[PDB]
Amino acid sequence: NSVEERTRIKNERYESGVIPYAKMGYWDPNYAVKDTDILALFRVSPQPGVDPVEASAAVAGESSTATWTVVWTDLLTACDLYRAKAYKVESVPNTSDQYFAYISYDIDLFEEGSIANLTASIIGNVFGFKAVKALRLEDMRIPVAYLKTFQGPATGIVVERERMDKFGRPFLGATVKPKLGLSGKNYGRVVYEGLRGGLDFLKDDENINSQPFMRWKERFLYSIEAVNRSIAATGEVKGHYMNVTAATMEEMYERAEFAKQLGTVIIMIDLVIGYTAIQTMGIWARKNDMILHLHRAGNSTYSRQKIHGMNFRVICKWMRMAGVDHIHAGTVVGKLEGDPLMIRGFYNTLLLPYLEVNLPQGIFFQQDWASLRKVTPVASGGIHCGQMHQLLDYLGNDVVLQFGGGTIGHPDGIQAGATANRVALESMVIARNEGRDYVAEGPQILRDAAKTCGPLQTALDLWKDITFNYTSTDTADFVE
Amino acid sequence: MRLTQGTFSFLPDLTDEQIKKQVDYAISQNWAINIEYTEDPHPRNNFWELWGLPLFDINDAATVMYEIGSCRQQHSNVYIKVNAFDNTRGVESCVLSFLINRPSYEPGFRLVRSEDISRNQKYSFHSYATDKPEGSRY
Amino acid sequence: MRLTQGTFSFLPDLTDEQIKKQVDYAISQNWAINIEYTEDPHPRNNFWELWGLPLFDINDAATVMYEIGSCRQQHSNVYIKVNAFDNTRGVESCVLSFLINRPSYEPGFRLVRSEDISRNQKYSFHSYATDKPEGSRY
Amino acid sequence: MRLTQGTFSFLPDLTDEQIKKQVDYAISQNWAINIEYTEDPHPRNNFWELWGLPLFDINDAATVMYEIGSCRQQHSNVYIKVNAFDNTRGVESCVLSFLINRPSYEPGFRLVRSEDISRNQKYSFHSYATDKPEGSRY
Ligand SMILES: O=C(O)[C@@](O)(COP(=O)(O)O)[C@H](O)[C@H](O)COP(=O)(O)O
Ligand SMILES: [Mg+2]
Repeated sequence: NSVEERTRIKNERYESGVIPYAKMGYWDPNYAVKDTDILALFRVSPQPGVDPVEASAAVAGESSTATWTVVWTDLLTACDLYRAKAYKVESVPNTSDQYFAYISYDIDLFEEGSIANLTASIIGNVFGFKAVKALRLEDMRIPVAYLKTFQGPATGIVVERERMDKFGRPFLGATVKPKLGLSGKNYGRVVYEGLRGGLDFLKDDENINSQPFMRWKERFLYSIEAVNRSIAATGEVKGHYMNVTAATMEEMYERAEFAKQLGTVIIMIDLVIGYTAIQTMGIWARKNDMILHLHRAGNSTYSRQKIHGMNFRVICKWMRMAGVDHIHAGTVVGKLEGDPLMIRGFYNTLLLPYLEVNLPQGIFFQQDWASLRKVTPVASGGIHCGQMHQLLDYLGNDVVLQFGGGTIGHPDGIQAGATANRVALESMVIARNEGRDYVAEGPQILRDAAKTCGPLQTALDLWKDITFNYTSTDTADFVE
Repeated sequence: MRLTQGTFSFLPDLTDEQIKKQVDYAISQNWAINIEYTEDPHPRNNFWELWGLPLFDINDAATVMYEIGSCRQQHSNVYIKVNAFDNTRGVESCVLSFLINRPSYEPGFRLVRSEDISRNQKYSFHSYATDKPEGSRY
Repeated sequence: MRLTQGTFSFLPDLTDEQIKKQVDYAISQNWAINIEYTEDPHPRNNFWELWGLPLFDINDAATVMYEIGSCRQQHSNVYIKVNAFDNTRGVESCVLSFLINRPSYEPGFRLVRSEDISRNQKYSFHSYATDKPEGSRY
Repeated sequence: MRLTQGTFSFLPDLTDEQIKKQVDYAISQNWAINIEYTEDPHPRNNFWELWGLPLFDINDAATVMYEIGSCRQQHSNVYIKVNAFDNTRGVESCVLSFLINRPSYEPGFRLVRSEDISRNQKYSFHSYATDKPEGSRY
């Protein structure tokens, strides 16, 4: 017996103990969504015996203000406002115990301009909750008022095309191969041959940073020599993605500043550096007139399986906000996962000023991009010029088509490989622009161009029947 | 050497019929079209000379083809390109640019190098054509 | 000296009827009320000791007056204050705080000075009451 | 106040039998044991005074209990603690430290504050016991 016992809360909601999250304010099917709210769509798979609304309310609670037992300290805050609300819970089509949960979060929950803070709430703890055996974040509605606190792309595709003086076609690129083992001088050789032969860009591989077989400075030095040789040889602006990925921010800055000092138009970074280093680089790139390419290293660890993780379209949104200028977004027909309708959703999320709901493409929220600049999608991995009609159709005009093996694997050399890709691209673009059914006629369009291009003839002969036909793991829940 | 600026410069020089089809494409997208020319082939020569004003709200490809011919009478010895512009918000930029005339001989560029700090060098692209004054280059 | 923290400390010590009227006022605004006490009078002693939990959604002033009385009985020799809190968004803070008990004698503070760079000094407020341990101060 | 340094200070002062069981535990792990004492209770007083050398390779708890009694004859008015040390590579540190004697009255600490830059303050923990010289504190 004491003053503590005497002043205990008798109110049923705020007396001590455990009560369901759906009775704590985190379930409200009548909640009126505000235009400033952050919305999230989760695919929720409850454990046996767990109610779908309760699972959804738990996700809402533990990603906003709740814990597992009632706390009086709620009453020191405007708690009715700060609690997130699951406001719609629906069955996912063609599943037994899987649900779409729409959750609203007030704009005041979040730190302005911080991907780390947004993700700390939305994905921090809720994916490990015992009560849901699986959870996937499918989409988010980032309101205009929160988007305005972010830079968006440092450069964006419009300014990128202006810097490169290249309009009305995809960009071309290539990853240098083998992935690891080349010296700085050999790296420069490959870059020179690829650019001089017709490619707009080449790139360091994601895992090429600084290593015993090649330290970073010589690579950057030889690479800019190769670039400038190729510019003088062709009269085109050219670039090589110098990879500044490193262990610490100080090392990344040292590498980015050196690349800047050499006059590169472009650098790259890997997703594995993480969100805070990426945002830091996005700001640096805006300040230093640099195209910032993001390789999505590690993304498929959480993005591959339909029942659990984070769909890549959400990552597209966060990285566009963070300030990258390119991101890898799929090929459909190459060696990596890529359902065509999912990919269409990714490319639209990166490039459009505004998205309408489009359930077949996995676009669950209307998304105003608040005039943030546009991210150039990058199609890379296991593609070849025999697919050029398919690439132009699935992926469109605003993309970098990267052919690593598809350039350097050419039997007549790296220049020949580059020339094949460049001729194939222009042949397909001109046919599309003339109104031709270039998808139906594509193989013949490529054969016709090959009649006056030995390198293309050889590339078609070598690779034309190479396909990567496998069932997709990441697929839509609705069809047109 | 062949200057490979422009969307179609790895393909042979475009015929008037090919050019008209690209103009038709631009018109079908409601893009503004203009014609520019230069005798400085530098990759960062951003401002080629204007041949009149851009043509906005174009119904007829023949109007563009007429001006192409008229520009060629004065400047077919040098570079001429056709650009298309889209003023839709979020684009507000060129969306197509291709070469329609080239000089008979393009000598290309000397890569100039200067020694700088440690192993760093400074680079410059020197156009051989620009060894002579405007009017005497090609 | 008289410690003049609190909203009404330039007026005489409040009577029980004065205190009750402030409590009624706070109840009329739907403010939460709590009671706190201390024997460190430092102006930056932010966290006076809690007398139980705050009273939330209060109907009855007599209930608050009882806890005021109960705290005064256990801590009659030291400072006691009543705070009112407003959890409306954009406030979410104390909106009224006044003293309801004080020691019969407050010796106050020594101003401590240390020499620093050039003419700058560093300052500290030393409470005479804190010359003795807690429980032996007042 | 009660000084709550040591592993078991939220439990009542340990009996000799409880202490012997902790000593038995230490012996069973082949930990070295020592006894230390102090009359400066500061939380960062890292070096309490040594009562002899640590006892290494101990077979018998009674040897430790003897020295505990002997230390108490000289220092039972102040703090005495028992420590156990593990010299296994990667530990090489204390692995258990508990209080076995306390003064009858511990006045505790004054929290001293000084004004610094903007809103920052500098803090010090002043032991009331240390108001008197060693030998006259407790
Ligand atoms: O390491 C590789 O495999 C690549 O360099 C491609 O080499 P090739 O061009 O020789 O296939 C790219 O990093 C992947 O395309 C990344 O995949 P995604 O674009 O899906 O993130
Ligand atoms: Mg790679």
